[PDB]
Amino acid sequence: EFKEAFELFDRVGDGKILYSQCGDVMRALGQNPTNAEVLKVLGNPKSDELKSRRVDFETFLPMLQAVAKDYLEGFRVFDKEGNGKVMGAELRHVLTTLGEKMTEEEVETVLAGHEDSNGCINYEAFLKHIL
Amino acid sequence: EFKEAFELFDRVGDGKILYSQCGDVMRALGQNPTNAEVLKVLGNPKSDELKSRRVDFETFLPMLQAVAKDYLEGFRVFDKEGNGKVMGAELRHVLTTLGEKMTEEEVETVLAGHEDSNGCINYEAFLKHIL
Amino acid sequence: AASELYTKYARVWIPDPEEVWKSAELLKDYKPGDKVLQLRLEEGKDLEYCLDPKTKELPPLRNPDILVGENDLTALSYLHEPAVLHNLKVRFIDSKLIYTYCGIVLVAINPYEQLPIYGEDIINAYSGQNMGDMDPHIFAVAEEAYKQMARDERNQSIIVSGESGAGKTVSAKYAMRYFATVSGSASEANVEEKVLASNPIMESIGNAKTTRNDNSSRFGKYIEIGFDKRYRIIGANMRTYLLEKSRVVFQAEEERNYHIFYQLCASAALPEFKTLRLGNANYFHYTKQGGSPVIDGIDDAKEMVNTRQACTLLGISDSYQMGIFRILAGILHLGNVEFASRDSDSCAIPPKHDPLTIFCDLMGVDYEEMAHWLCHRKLATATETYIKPISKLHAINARDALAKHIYANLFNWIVDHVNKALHSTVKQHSFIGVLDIYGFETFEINSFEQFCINYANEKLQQQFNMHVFKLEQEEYMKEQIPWTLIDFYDNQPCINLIEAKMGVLDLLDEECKMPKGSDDTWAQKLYNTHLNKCALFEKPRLSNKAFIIKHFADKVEYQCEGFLEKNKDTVYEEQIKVLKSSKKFKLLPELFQKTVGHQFRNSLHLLMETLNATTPHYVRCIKPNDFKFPFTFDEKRAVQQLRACGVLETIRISAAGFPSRWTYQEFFSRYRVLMKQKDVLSDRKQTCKNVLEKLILDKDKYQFGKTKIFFRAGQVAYLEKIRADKLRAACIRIQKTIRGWLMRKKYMRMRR
Amino acid sequence: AASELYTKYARVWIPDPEEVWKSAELLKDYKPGDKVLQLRLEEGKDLEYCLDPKTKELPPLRNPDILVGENDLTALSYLHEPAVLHNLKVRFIDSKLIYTYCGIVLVAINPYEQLPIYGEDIINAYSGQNMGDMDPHIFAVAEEAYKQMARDERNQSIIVSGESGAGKTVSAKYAMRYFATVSGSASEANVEEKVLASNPIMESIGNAKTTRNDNSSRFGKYIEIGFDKRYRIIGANMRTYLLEKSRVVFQAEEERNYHIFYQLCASAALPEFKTLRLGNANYFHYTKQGGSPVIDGIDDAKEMVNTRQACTLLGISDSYQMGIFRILAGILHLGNVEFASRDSDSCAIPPKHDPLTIFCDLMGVDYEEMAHWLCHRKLATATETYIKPISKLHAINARDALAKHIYANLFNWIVDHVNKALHSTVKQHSFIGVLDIYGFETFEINSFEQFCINYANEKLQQQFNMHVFKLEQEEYMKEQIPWTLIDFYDNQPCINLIEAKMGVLDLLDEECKMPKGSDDTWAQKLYNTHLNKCALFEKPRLSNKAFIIKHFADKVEYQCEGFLEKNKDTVYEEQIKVLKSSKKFKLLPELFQKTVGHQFRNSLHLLMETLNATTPHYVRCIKPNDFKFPFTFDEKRAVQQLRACGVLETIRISAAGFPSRWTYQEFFSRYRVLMKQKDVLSDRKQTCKNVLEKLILDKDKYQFGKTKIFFRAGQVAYLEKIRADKLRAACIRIQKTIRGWLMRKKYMRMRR
Ligand SMILES: Nc1ncnc2c1ncn2[C@@H]1O[C@H](COP(=O)(O)OP(=O)(O)O)[C@@H](O)[C@H]1O
Ligand SMILES: Nc1ncnc2c1ncn2[C@@H]1O[C@H](COP(=O)(O)OP(=O)(O)O)[C@@H](O)[C@H]1O
Ligand code: BEF
Ligand code: BEF
Ligand SMILES: [Mg+2]
Ligand SMILES: [Mg+2]
Repeated sequence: EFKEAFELFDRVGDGKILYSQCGDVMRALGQNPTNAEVLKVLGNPKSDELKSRRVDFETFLPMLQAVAKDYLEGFRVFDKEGNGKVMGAELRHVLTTLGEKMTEEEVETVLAGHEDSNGCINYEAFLKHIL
Repeated sequence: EFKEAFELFDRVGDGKILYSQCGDVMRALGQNPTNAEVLKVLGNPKSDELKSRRVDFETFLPMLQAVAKDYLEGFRVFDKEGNGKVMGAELRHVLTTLGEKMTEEEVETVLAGHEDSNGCINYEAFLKHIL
Repeated sequence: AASELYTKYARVWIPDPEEVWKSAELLKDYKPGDKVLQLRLEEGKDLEYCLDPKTKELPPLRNPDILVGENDLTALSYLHEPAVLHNLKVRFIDSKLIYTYCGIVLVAINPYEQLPIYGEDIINAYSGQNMGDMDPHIFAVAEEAYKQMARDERNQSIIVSGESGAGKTVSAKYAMRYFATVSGSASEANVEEKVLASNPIMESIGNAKTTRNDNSSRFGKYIEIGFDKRYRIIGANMRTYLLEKSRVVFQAEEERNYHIFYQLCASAALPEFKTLRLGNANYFHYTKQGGSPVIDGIDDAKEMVNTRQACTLLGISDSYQMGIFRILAGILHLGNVEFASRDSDSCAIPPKHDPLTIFCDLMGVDYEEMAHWLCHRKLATATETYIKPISKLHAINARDALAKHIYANLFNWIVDHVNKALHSTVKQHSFIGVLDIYGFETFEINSFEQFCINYANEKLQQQFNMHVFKLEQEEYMKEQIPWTLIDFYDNQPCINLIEAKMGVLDLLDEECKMPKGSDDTWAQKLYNTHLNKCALFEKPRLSNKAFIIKHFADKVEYQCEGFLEKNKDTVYEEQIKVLKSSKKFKLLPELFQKTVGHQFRNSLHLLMETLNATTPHYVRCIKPNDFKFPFTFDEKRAVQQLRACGVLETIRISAAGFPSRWTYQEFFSRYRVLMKQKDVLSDRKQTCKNVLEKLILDKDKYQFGKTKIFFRAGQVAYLEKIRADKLRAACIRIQKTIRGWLMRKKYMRMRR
Repeated sequence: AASELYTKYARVWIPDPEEVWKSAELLKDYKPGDKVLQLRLEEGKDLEYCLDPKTKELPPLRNPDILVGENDLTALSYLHEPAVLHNLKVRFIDSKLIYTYCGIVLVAINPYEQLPIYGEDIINAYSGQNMGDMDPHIFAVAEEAYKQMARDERNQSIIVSGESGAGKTVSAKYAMRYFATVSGSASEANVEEKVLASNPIMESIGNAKTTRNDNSSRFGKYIEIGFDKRYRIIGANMRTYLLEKSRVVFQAEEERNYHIFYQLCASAALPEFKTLRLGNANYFHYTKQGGSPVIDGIDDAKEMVNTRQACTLLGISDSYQMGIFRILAGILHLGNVEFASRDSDSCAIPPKHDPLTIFCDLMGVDYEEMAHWLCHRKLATATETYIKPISKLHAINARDALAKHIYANLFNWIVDHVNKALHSTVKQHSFIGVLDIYGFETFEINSFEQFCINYANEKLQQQFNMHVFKLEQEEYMKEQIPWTLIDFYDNQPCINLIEAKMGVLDLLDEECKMPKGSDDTWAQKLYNTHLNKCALFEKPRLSNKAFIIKHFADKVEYQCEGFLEKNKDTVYEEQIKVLKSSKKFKLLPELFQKTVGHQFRNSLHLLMETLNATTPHYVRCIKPNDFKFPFTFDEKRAVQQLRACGVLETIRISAAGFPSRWTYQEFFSRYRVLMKQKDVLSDRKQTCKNVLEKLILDKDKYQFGKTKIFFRAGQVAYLEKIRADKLRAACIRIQKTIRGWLMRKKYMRMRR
């Protein structure tokens, strides 16, 4: 299963996916690391190496296992009343400006259809959808 | 002069630059249109055509001439005291969130070295630098 | 009403049968003169929405979600009916918040669920705090009245309004509880415990299960809490209004008589009550008619214990209590007295009739005498008197009249004796009065009872409207803006139709003194005097026996049937004389030592005299559903209730006046960007004037005050719109220049 | 002092010789116990900055740029010396704003440029407005004192302080001008015009060009403006202090005598002044010493016209004015009197000496008599009197003593007659007093003059410090937080050293009555009494003729030389008797109808008695550069001046106390995100207490009030930091989950 994934991300033929693609692959296989957590295991390089160096599935397996060793409490922080809802506009703002910033498009993709007519998201059901 | 420019932006060989590159070329030759002004002359297409269709220097010349027929008053709007200065942090915020939004990198490129130690830009000298 | 705000993506509210309003979004700019709007709904995709010409109005704008659900409405962009409904609903359903400030009033929505916000810890939390520093709560209103009493050196009143089941009595009791805690012990006399003990006594004799409320108050109460010069409680005095006497002898399906009758019947087996010869509640005609002897969750026997304990605390001796219970049991036995008809105009009580025998033992009167006057009447022409028999039907109605009269006088005796127990020997320095009375009511069939209630409500509404006006007038006068720009709702024309000479009540009294006067001749008198001559009086199109009054809340059709009889409230004097002459039962004669309409007019006048000399504080209770369901909200019923307590009209007035108020400093700081450098003077106030006159040409839209600019609705929103436009355009000018520069640099790099 | 705020990218202020402080930025987190900080400057790249142990303190944190330059300092994150300096400098240089509020005081920085903010239009703009709704201005202080007078039913004072050239007199005159406009006409008596006309009179006789100020006040003035019961001006009364008598007879290079002498000499050719026999200003010894007869932009002849017009408005007749000018011209001629020495102990005036002849004509006295007593003294042992000749040097000094004495008495006569013209026949209902007096001063050489000034300043500082304390104590008492947590600066030990029994002034008076008493014996008396026995008294290490006092602003070394002679202020009685005996010149004898230190102590006591019974309002003027340059600011001199008026210490105290004050509602609303659901009670106040005790373990850092939490410096900033951390971590958790989901969807798409 892990092999069928690694091969699909090689877009050249050298039996190797790019360094910047390593996070994308771990997430494809069901892991949820932060950008800094993947940048730890991959040497913490500069902008030169991220868009150049390449690694094989043999040298990539000890990274996938390294990352593989609640989420509801994250959402509950932006629930200002404790009432099971968060404002989608506040969630769009913080996801695009705080932490490991996401683009407008990425957030718009995951949030579309989950906002009610008062601008609220019922986050227990949203969390189960994104798991 | 205009011909030497158009050729440099053709990255294929068909004697034609992409549709999305048309704005970039007009600006290279000294014009300052808005994204909507260039999207007017280029048919106002969808995301399909912008990354597909191509045009020649013969069919591109009537667009360059169309666009070719003060800036200080724009800056003076964000000068809250009328004192010849604007706050670089306010300028970063509005340039990346209002109007035709620019990326963090684009704004960081143009603004680097122009902010003093109190976070202010003397905008008459900044404007002459970007002209 | 500013059309420039109706741009693409702008959210509005439009009509909807099921939820009153529903949200919609513009898919295109409104251009002036457009006949429709292009809207997207939640469900059913798109819609072409017709704007009515002549009355050319656009639909109300939605407030941004971020502004919705605050503790008051002071920071809303747009104030209107949909905004108020939406703010209340969101707070109630999404957040389980029942209390919200709306202008000067506290809105209280009945949760039908016990909430943990009324303990002594919360009373202490509200004590010594500013209302603006605390979440809305009934305790905050009580605290503000307590503090205002000392600070203004004026007496205060708390007026609690709402439909039956809305929460008036619960709110009034929490207010009293608050005062008892924070301003306690003027002495060791346990004053506060005694004031509080009046509650269970009054509820036992004045409350009953109706279909709308298991504990409905069938009387209005004003209680004046007295304070000494150190603002400590020293006692209280209570006045009552509009006791529902009819309930003593009649109940509709699912309804009970007054609670005390069921407390008594549930205690029938107590040794001390042996001589009362009580059956259970299904045994008596006067308690069984509803088919509902028990209330879910109420133990009537245990409530009797509480009632007696309260009576003892308020100094009603064991023998006076036994007397009260003898009279109550007597009323029950009286209801079981049966008549046998002899012919169409005469009747008799059967020999050895146990219910009468028991009644006469309990009341200390003679069977023979009572039997006779239950079946005969004494008439009186000018010259002489005589005695006639009466029909079974008339005997039954007269018997019920007696039962009602006994109860009403027992009620008044208890209130009087409660007042004696709560009386201070030293005159109060100040007071806070609490009023808990019937809200505006209308049913399919409205009669004299509803008429009196709605009259009281016009007077109370008038106080409210005038209080709000006086506060508003003071704000305009401080700013030197003409107070003649202020609108207010005038209840006085309705009040005149009801209470002035030749009005409805005066004509009723005049018809009542005519021998041949009837409901039918009275109706014609109403028409002769008022039809086509008072804009607030109408006649139904298919009836000659009803009239319509345009009240503040709605038009109400009243049926004339029974108005004269209810106004007269006749009881056979000979029957009363028998009870009065009781020889060895001390309490009974103590009960019997103008028309109803005239007496009510006088008592209402005395209440208003008291209330008008106080500063009032308003609590508007809302019953959010008709089935006692926990946290369940119906929009139509909510809006109906907000109309019926005057809130929607208050809000309309505020919104249509000058709701936005900015200092010149605030205005200059925010809208300097809209000004040419040439117009900026050293005099900032003069700058704002010069600039605003150019930005908004219609001088109807704002007024220049001493320290502030007052703006009509939508004007600040318009200025915010053109401010954003200015910032957007300036930002785009800078952006295009930077994009040009960036590309010139990239082009030099690829060249090299 | 919260180390957790010193993270990478955090901006601080560190010491710098040229600008007092300079900005720096952390390139790495401070870890507890670190001996240095890693900093990037503006110029010179990086730096290793040593933190002094023992006194382990980190450098002050910079406020975010967005918070800098507001009208007051109430919204700053960090309050300290660098923040105040920076806020004042930015407002002054970047925005040409000279007025700023700093706590309860108005700071006014001298622009040395005319600004268009003082016209009648601006006076009207400040009238009837709240201080908080207007930009800082001297008119706002005057308006607040005017309103407080009526609202508190108390008298007020405006105390204006600062170095010479800072703007005291300009500020005081704008305050008076404000009062004259907004509370005018109590009658047709033109009261306000008369009060204002006192200004040019007092400036002509009491002001002079010094090196620091072309229009320096060489006296202190308290002017009490009187109001009737409708708060209209009815007049005024003026007291003066510390007139610089020495200037009459001496000027340093570039300095002039009092303005009036140059007004007179410039008018020498006027027909009415023929008998004054005046030369130009270079002709007289008493006006020529500075080599500066003219002031740039001042026309002395035109100023004379203005002075005479003012005198006429205040009821000084033409003949009394001519008398004033006769006496002034007499003083000038007296200064040109020359003595020829006969031997080491005798002198004479030459025959037919024109300056004496003219003096004697002007003063109406006999040449023979005046000549004799200018060259002889009358001594007096216990038994008998006798007459001795005096040396030329002693004659010169006695002649100057006479000139000074004449001028000081003429000055007092004019003040008295100004007071008569401004006196109301009806006693004032209330008053506002305006004080314009020398600020704290120290030079390389300090003498008796500086000592008296700095004494006055300790008393005025004490009033200020106690006023601030009383206001603070009231804030703590309202919140039921112990007021013993408040710090204040105590001027009383310095004051005792100066004015108490056995103190500096008492010892000076005692030495002055001893025949053999001298500056040298006095110095030894000071040492005997105070050296090593008062922590505020020191002796210089290389001098036996000087002493040091630790004043509120700095240590000041005073030279003893001349203290006894200045305290005595001796004038030869026989010389005065000649002038007093003038037979046909009415004004002159009117001028002559305790030590200086004793008289000053008494007059200062009387001033403080008046001021202590008012509510004071403070204006702190700052002279931003030493060369009268338009909008030019020097940081070192600015900080020096903020110390010398007590502002830096006030700010230090406030910052080290409890500067952050939040309601429980504000705290709960902001920091709810820091709380576990289990800790949230219905009692929100109790929740905040429980939670705060866990978030900040050190109970020294906050106090729980009745309605508010009080926090020491840095605590809210720390809570803001951990709040941001909480939000960041929660946001990252959501982000990583969404990134995972997005990639799982993309991977399913490429699979298919
Ligand atoms: N604040 C409240 N909390 C819980 N239940 C309430 C509250 N207010 C009203 N109720 C419920 O509604 C019932 C009717 O309220 P009540 O005050 O008797 O109405 P009203 O006097 O307006 O007719 C109460 O007996 C109680 O069951
Ligand atoms: N607000 C001001 N605007 C313009 N010039 C000022 C202002 N304040 C002070 N000055 C200038 O500074 C000079 C000295 O001010 P002044 O009030 O006489 O100082 P002080 O009484 O403190 O010694 C003034 O004569 C004027 O030239
Ligand atoms: F039934 Be509620 F007391 F109006
Ligand atoms: F020279 Be200023 F009057 F102190
Ligand atoms: Mg009730
Ligand atoms: Mg001065």
